[PDB]
Amino acid sequence: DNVLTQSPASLAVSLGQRATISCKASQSVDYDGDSYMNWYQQKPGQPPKVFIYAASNLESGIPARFSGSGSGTNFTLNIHPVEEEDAATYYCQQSNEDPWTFGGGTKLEIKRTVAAPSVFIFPPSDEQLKSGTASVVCLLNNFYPREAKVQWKVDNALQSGNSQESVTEQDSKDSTYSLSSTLTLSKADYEKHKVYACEVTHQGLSSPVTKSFNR
Amino acid sequence: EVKLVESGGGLVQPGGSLKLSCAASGFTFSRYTMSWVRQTPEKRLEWVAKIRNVGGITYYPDTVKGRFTISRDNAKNTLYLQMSSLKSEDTAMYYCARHYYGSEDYFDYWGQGTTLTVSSASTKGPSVFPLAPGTAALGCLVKDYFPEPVTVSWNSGALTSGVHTFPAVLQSSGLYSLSSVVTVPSSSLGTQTYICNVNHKPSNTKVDKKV
Ligand SMILES: *[C@@H]1O[C@H](CO)[C@@H](O)[C@H](O)[C@H]1NC(C)=O
Repeated sequence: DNVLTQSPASLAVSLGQRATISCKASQSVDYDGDSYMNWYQQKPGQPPKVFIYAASNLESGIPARFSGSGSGTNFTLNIHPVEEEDAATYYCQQSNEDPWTFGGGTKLEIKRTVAAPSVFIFPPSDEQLKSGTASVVCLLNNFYPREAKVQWKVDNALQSGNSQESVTEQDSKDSTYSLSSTLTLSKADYEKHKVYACEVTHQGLSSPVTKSFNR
Repeated sequence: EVKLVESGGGLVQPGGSLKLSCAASGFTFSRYTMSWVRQTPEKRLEWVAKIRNVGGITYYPDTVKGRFTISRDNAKNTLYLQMSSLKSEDTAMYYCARHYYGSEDYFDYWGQGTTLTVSSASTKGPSVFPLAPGTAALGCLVKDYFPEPVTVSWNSGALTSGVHTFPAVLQSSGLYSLSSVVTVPSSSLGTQTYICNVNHKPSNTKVDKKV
């Protein structure tokens, strides 16, 4: 197979600046004066969409800030100047020989000014506690950059091993993220304690923010 | 308007078989070369099968040759993928894709995908719990389901502003969980009704939960 390797695997670019994504093929995709490398954009929940075909041709309907170059085994996608809506994963794909093959994708993150999370805490519902399990949820809403520290405290004691986090894809309009942290306890354990607290450290916060409730 | 709509995906035991369908509309289907392309949980895209607009000529990668059969019914505008001796590594979202007319050298249209899961694990429907509430936040916890995916809307699709549905997380149990949240004016809490609508097609689960 013609194995395609993309670099970098992820890239962060400031608004208005240039994104450059590379794709290297293990054998040449040139045939009779053209180079059969395509580029697709993919956003979450959608199929990929072709932006560039045969190395350097824009598909109809694509903005002018996208362009493709290269030949043989070496190809580049350029985006300049990047906009918020360009946050996405980009894939190269060769069509010179069967089997058609895809690169592994490059995720493009659009850099923006720091934005602090709005923090919310949710106790477990009565319904769930009936099942013998308590899930306590902490929400960090519409922040940038993605790096954030979320610590759970129970009667002021630090928790470890009993939470999981999930993060949204970057927003196509305002380049922020949101994050959930779920703390999972047994009912018995949950009822042993009074104060449940989520403490959030983030670059946008003048100091750590704690949201809490009493059971 | 060109449209491709995949159907037929589901949960299958290893070694099992399943047939996917793609309904095509808005173009002369018989004139086009068509492929199936899949996307693994790791987000890797893999071309799976191709059928030309001539001779019923079919092509496959060695990973599925002998196990997968692509076919077409031009009179019914339908593309098919029959899969047999299924393996865990076949788990993926399966897309129907149209080749650009003439040179056929790129995919110019795709469907929305249908999900195939190859696993010995049982189907499990989700439990839906409320996350009860300047701005207020509220939501729904969709917990302990298999397999992916689940769909979540609010007030039947009328409420989309401020909605974040988080990517599912795999728990150590092998079951998935996710939350969906929405922010609203804390004054609207008294008057407005908020319902999360959860669909888990593999288990035939449709739930509406008032928060
Ligand atoms: C491939 O292209 C990029 C720029 O287009 C360049 O940095 C790199 O040196 C090229 N590789 C080779 C082997 O020419």
